[PDB]
Amino acid sequence: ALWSSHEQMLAQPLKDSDAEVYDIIKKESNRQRVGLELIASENFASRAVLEALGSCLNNKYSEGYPGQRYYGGTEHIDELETLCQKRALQAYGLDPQCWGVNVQPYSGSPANFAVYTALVEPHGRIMGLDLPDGGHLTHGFMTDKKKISATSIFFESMAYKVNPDTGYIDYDRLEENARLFHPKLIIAGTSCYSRNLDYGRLRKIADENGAYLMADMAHISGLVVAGVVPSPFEHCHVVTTTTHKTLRGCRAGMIFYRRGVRKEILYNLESLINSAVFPGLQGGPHNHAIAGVAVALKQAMTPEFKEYQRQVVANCRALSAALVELGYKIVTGGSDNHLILVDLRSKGTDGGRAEKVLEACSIACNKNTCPGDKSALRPSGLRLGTPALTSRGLLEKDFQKVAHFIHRGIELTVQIQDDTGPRATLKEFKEKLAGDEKHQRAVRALRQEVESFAALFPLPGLPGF
Amino acid sequence: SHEQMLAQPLKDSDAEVYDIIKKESNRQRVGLELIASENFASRAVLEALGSCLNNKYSEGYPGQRYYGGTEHIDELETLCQKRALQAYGLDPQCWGVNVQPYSGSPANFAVYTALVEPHGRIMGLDLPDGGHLTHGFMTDKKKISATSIFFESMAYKVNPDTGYIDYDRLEENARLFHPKLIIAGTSCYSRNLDYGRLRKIADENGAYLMADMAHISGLVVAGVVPSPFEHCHVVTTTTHKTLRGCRAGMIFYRRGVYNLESLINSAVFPGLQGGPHNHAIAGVAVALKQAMTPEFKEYQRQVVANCRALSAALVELGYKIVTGGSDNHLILVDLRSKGTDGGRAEKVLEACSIACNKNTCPGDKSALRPSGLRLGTPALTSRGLLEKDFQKVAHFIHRGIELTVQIQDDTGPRATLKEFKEKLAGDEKHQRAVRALRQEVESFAALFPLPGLPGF
Amino acid sequence: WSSHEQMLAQPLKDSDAEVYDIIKKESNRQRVGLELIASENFASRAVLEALGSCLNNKYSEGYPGQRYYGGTEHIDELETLCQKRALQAYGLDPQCWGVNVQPYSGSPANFAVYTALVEPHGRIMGLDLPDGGHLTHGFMTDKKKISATSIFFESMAYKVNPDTGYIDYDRLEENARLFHPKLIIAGTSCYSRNLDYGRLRKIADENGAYLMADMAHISGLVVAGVVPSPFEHCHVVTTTTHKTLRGCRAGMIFYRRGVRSVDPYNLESLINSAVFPGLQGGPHNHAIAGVAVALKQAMTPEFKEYQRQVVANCRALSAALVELGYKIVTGGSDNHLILVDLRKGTDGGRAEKVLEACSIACNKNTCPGKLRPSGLRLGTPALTSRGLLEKDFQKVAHFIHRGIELTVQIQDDTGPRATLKEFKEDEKHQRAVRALRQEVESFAALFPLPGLPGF
Amino acid sequence: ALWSSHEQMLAQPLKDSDAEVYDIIKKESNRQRVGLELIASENFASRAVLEALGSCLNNKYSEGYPGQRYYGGTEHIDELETLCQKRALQAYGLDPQCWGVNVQPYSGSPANFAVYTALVEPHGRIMGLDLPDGGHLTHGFMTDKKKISATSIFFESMAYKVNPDTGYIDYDRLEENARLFHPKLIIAGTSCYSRNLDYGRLRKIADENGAYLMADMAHISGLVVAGVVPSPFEHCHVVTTTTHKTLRGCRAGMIFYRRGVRSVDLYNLESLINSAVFPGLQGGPHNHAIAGVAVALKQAMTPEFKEYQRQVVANCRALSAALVELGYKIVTGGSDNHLILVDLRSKGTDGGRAEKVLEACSIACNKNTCPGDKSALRPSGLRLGTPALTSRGLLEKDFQKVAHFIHRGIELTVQIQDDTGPRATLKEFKEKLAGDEKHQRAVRALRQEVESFAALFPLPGLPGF
Ligand SMILES: Nc1nc2c(c(=O)[nH]1)N(C=O)[C@@H](CNc1ccc(C(=O)N[C@@H](CCC(=O)N[C@@H](CCC(=O)N[C@@H](CCC(=O)O)C(=O)O)C(=O)O)C(=O)O)cc1)CN2
Ligand SMILES: Nc1nc2c(c(=O)[nH]1)N(C=O)[C@@H](CNc1ccc(C(=O)N[C@@H](CCC(=O)N[C@@H](CCC(=O)N[C@@H](CCC(=O)O)C(=O)O)C(=O)O)C(=O)O)cc1)CN2
Ligand SMILES: *[C@H](NCC(=O)O)c1c(COP(=O)(O)O)cnc(C)c1O
Ligand SMILES: *Cc1c(COP(=O)(O)O)cnc(C)c1O
Ligand SMILES: *Cc1c(COP(=O)(O)O)cnc(C)c1O
Repeated sequence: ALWSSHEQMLAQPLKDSDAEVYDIIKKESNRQRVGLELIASENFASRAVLEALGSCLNNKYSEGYPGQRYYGGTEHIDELETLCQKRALQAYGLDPQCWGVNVQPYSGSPANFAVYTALVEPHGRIMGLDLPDGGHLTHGFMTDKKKISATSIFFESMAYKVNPDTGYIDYDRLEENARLFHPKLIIAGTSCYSRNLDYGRLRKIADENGAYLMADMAHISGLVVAGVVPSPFEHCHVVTTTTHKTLRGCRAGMIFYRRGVRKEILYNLESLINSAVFPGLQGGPHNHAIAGVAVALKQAMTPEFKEYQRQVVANCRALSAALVELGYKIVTGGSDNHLILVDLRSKGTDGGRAEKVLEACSIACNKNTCPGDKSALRPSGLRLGTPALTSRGLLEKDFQKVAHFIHRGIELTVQIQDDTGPRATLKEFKEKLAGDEKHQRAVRALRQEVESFAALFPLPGLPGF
Repeated sequence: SHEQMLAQPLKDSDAEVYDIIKKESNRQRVGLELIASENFASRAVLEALGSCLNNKYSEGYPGQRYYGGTEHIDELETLCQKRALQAYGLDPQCWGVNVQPYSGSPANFAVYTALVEPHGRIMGLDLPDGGHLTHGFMTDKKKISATSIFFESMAYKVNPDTGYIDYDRLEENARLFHPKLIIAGTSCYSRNLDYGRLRKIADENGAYLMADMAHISGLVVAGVVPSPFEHCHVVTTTTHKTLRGCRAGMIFYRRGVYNLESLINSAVFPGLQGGPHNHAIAGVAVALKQAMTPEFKEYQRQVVANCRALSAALVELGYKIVTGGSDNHLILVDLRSKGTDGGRAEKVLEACSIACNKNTCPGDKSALRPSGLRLGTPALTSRGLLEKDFQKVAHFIHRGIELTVQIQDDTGPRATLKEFKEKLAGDEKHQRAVRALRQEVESFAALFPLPGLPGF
Repeated sequence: WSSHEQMLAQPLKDSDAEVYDIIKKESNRQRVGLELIASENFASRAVLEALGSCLNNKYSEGYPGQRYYGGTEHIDELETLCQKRALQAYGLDPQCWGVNVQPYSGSPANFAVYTALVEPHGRIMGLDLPDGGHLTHGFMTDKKKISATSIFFESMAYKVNPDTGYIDYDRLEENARLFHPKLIIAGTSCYSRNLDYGRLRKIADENGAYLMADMAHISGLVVAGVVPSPFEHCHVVTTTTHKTLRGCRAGMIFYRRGVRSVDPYNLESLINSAVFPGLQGGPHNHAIAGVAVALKQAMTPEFKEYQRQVVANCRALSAALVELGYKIVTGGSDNHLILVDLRKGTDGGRAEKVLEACSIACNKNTCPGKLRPSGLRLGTPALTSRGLLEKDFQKVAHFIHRGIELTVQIQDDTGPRATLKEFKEDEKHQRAVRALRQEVESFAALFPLPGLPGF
Repeated sequence: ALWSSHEQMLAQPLKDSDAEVYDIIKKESNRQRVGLELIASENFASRAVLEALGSCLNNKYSEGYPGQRYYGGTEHIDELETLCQKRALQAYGLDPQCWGVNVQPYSGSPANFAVYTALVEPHGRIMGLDLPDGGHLTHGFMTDKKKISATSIFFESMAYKVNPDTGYIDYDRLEENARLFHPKLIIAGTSCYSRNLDYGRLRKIADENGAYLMADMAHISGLVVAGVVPSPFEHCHVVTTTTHKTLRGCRAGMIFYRRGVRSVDLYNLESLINSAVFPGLQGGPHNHAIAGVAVALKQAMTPEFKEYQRQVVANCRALSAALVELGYKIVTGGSDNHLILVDLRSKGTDGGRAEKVLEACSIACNKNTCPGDKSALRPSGLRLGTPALTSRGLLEKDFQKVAHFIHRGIELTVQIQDDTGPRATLKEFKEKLAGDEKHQRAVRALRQEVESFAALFPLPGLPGF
């Protein structure tokens, strides 16, 4: 009686099949185009990458690995996953006899948890940079009464902090505490840290306690491939990372691991990690995303990419320099990478407040706590990254105009705080910011300008989509 | 290097990947895709996956985000939840839903974390009886599944003489094990589950009754099988398979009197996941809207019609169908009913371009000799195949099996089936037959449309 | 203040009149009563004499040959001697069996074995409590875990057929395939029958699990060969040193030595390491001494006859209550005890209280499926150590019988909403309680009370 | 067998029922009489106590508690357990409105484990003084590859150390680490520490992390009752202890706990601790031992006992002073209690060697590492306690002659180490002490004068057995 319209329902372009969702995608693209994206974890994926996501690769189930699958008809997915692993090892200049890699993790958090499952039995001890000091949830997060992060729930985690007076990680206190905590694995990775990680030192600390040194290069993965920051692959046993962010691919994760001699006493990391990801934690691999990651890896090895990362770091340096010239304090004085933590205290306000004033001006960036911050209830900083805007073509001069936009945003934030009063609440702040001509007026002007400037730049991706 | 490759198309930026995708699209077109868990996503859905939604981080939930600029992602995730609850005819005052799970397995593990603390006891169908890894799975050594590592799982089996679940033995064993949660869901079970009974057993032990409708999610939306939302406290599911969307998962939960919402939500984040995959959420949304169309409803009826026809055909051809038949989209064929196993069959059928996988089957020689083949109809039905067509498919599979009992008898009974794969290889005689059959199968499958983008 | 040396020497009778009276009042209580609690016995004078030796003063952490303190020469003779006698008493070969005699009690011994062979969260399988299992074999509810074995380990129980009172070895065999136990327990606290160790062994091997026997209740029966030995099939056998072995309170852990499935057993190191530096501290040498003394007495002919008599009495008692129309689970017993199903129209919950008021000691048992104990467990070791024979145990059966008539009596006068109420016996009852108590105590005083004089 | 032989076997005095054993006992008593017992954990139980152990109380099964038993006929055991709890709460000057106590623990280690089980679920975090610094196994013990103490096996333990330069506990580092470890319970108790514990400071640290402060007064329990050292019952939520050692009772343990309002409202320790001991971990109580503990408690409240404890501390002060006058170094310079940790390094040897030379001279005492000691194997010190010998009546003068005996012991230990050859060690040392004349003749001489003097003092007990 039917089955006639059915064929086309599964054939029409998104625009007609569902106007609502399509309308949402179009307003998102406009939003991304006129705004100044400064969130350190954001970037814009190339057309080639996005083009792969929508392929028929979405349809195939390939549980297992090349050579050892559970389904039939994986010949092409096998070339794909294999090809992707080749490029992944290549992109980071790794030798196949000394390194192996898994490309099925669904995202960044899944990769980390998989490595914990494979090498750290349940309740095994894990050590990672404390959250308020730039750490990531997946590195463990708990309070004096509740285990929040799943890494803290299924395992025993204890954090190491950074020196409150330098913003640097306290390798000395980590070394000492590792002897009392007996970690099975130590994490070398940050989410809001503007400096390089002393992997060499961390490696010795691990070896002293027989622990594994796992690096989480999610934020600097792209910087590493381009050689603008030391590689973690020269000290760590395992390296996990997201494939988006500075690597500029689609969302997914990878787990790199050592192979060979640690021929007396060998690395049995491959078997574990692989079994952990499957049949351990994941099910069918998302081949379409694996393709996207593959495409990204190939672009990542081009000189244009190395060029891009070069510029990403230069821009952070210009931004970092301009805000300083304007009197803003930068945690640890500056950066070695794509981001910087601005301690808004030097201006008499917090990132909790600036977060809002700036967002209303189409300048995206998120609040974050600086060393010593009394409460996470009122974070003294703002994290700023350059990958996104640099993928847009902005150069040093441009980022200097950005620093000024951000600056004005902070002044309004302070101007408004003058009214609310010191003891004023955060709810009261948004209230006063939301209901006041003097302010709303300024917000209309700033926003206008910020957007005007953004509109002057291209926006990578499926054309206006 | 003032070059901007951020725009050059895939066909130019990466010919290698481009080829693999082209070769995969042709492979999918000329083959008879019978794997029960596969389907072909619509073009609209795939289109969404490549949108700019890929670029936004929106950790948390609408109303409660950690980032700024989520106005549109909020409208999306919210829209998706509306459609999810709608598709299954659920009342928002009684049901809530989380649409951030990255896949099917992540969704289950999230529910376990939220409702079953570590080491909590879970009960699910034993895998060899059609259960899924994520429902727990272990041995006398390295527990394969993570659900079996961070939790204490004990399985319930199906009657070996009927292929049916032994709800009686589960009821008794639940009194000794004290499960905190019981799973109602299958990966290879041709029948409807007695949710009502499973509900009565959960309550008897204060346990939660979690349904995993991943395999019949599409069947359920179109009302071709009873709904699990009628008895269960929680229902999780993939968004692909019979729902025909992109890969992702969802978690439905009860609201009223009951704080499953808080836990589940906190479990997915900041518990187990990070940034939501908005582009995939969009894809699931698009699929949900198509799932509520009449065209979808008929498609599902057809999917089930085809399964019966196929089942019937293989039966008329003397093949053993576990429990005699099916109420859904799949059937477990008991090999050995022709004198062979799905272990080798999967390999030859595969060489003939007929895709389907072997399956543990009730007890059998577990992993050593899967006395069965699982066959599903969603994928081919999305292609338009009707009963008559599936009748011809049954014959193609049949011939595949005859060519299997063949190479087997021609293979030493010591069965170095780890070379059988090699005896299929090179041996021009079998490779000859493989081609003869493969030819006919591809000619026949090309007669039907391949959903998705163009020849991409 | 200018003394103290006086105090250290003064007899307890002077130093503590309160405790002394308690001891005397407890000794008289034990003398005039009919002790039927299956887990109770009367230690000999020799044993009790050892408990008060100077052995109480030495710390000897570790083992003979490998101590952490100095001056253990004599404690080393002791522990070693005790181990020799322990293996001997059960006719075991040192090349095949080894033993650890430091466990503080029965429950500590089991927990030590679990810790040594079953890492945390390891699965253990044991007889369900209501079916005669012991707490230490795991015990939990739909809601919470009551036993530590159930808290630091994942336990699943196996039940006894509700229609026969017999263990369902079939359902255990099947369930063991789904649960994957790392260790299965062969032992009971209230089961009148012999366990099928051979079958239990065939089931452990099928799952690669260990077969641990808990012979606490029949330890004495085993030494005298009045019941099959668990050392014929089990990898490990734990046990109390009191109960039917008639020693002081303490536990032991026997283990296999040699090769399990060699083809070109290290239970010793593990268990030993588990007891120390694992779970315990300083051994209780004075108690080890008391266990040694009891083991030597356990190998005498006088002990063997005693055990035969213990079983003879149980049969007689069982038979008598049967002829009295009482329900004995599984119809009878192969050992020292029997589970009486008070159905007579009452329960062991209230029975225990009245019989207790009549000076007939025995506790309520959790018969096969209700906080509402349905039966009464009765043991003969204690009274038999007193010299009672069949004829005497026949008169005991009647004393108990009358006790039940006075019980099943107040239950009609009761609520039926019993509870703290029923714990009221009015004089119409107190008078009877006294009439029966007299008759019991007078008969009870016809027999010798082993051990040191109650004064 | 004639039931008269059976009835008599159960009636014969030990001397006749078992010769081997009765003979062992007799040789042990002789040994204890002629030797100088200096091991800090050793003491001599009174006759009254031992007399209680052998009572018929051995026979009764009384699972549960007074008022709520599982067996019938506990009338007298109920007076006993109740009586014992009254005295336990009394001896320490505790008010029943604020404190309760369980007297069924079989020993010291069982009491601690019971408290962990009741208040700290499995894998809960526990913090205790590191073993090498004077901690006890039950407070947790593990290495960088294996959990040894059961406390470390069924729970997550992390230790807090003492300052290597003072021998004092580092309350500052504990405070800091507690914030990263999030302990659920902190242990205030030592096995080899000559100083008082800052319970008030530890209590604040617990409260800062919502943790319970558990004190383990096994070593100073008797000192506390007599008030010669501050009481732990002033700051701790729970106090566990052995009943032997300085309390001079039979082997057993007790668990004291708070009752009433913690600050909430209230304290919920009673139900848990009691449920943990049973049906949790233990079975039938050892009533005969509970009686012994009761008798000891009554003696513990006499003025003779308080007199004894003062003398115990006075003797440690004389002994400590004498060894110092002879040039021996005492960790932390001295002691506030019954023991002292001598750092044999000042003489060029170790407690591993002195342990043996001194034991062969009938002078009992055990080796023990001193702060900083280069990873055990060769522990620098010797622990020395005075309870045992003081219960024997030794006074200041006497303990000065002991110091001299010990001194000579060390010289021999070094005279032979002179033949040793610095590098040649361990198994070789003993081979020389027990293999060449001059020394043996030296040992025979010393030993003799040691035993003679020892035979000049009484020996608490059954007057011979
Ligand atoms: N009912 C049902 N069907 C389903 C699923 C499901 O969850 N349930 N799946 C989900 O949606 C897919 C299958 N997924 C599975 C993935 C892993 C394991 C598993 O048992 N894992 C172990 C042991 C297997 C094992 O090692 N196998 C044998 C033979 C080797 C092997 O690969 N065997 C093949 C061929 C079988 C044969 O002919 O021997 C096999 O399929 O088992 C061994 O001892 O080494 C592992 O090591 O990964 C099982 C099923 C498809 N069909
Ligand atoms: N087969 C057998 N017989 C044996 C033993 C054995 O191990 N096995 N024993 C060894 O050699 C002795 C008995 N020892 C026992 C010790 C504890 C429990 C027990 O069930 N444990 C807890 C449960 C509490 C419990 O879970 N509480 C519930 C209510 C259940 C319950 O029974 N309620 C009341 C009792 C009824 C009443 O008076 O109201 C209660 O206060 O516990 C809760 O509300 O939290 C207890 O305290 O009774 C049973 C027997 C003698 N006979
Ligand atoms: C006992 N002493 C050990 C020592 O160092 O000499 C002890 C105990 C254990 O008691 P036990 O009867 O179980 O052997 C527990 N806790 C402490 C602090 C000490 O000191
Ligand atoms: C396929 C399936 C899953 C898991 O799906 P993935 O996204 O591949 O993890 C979960 N449950 C059931 C019942 C399934 O059939
Ligand atoms: C009595 C008994 C125990 C425990 O003995 P306790 O010394 O009181 O802890 C253990 N197991 C069984 C089978 C028992 O009968």
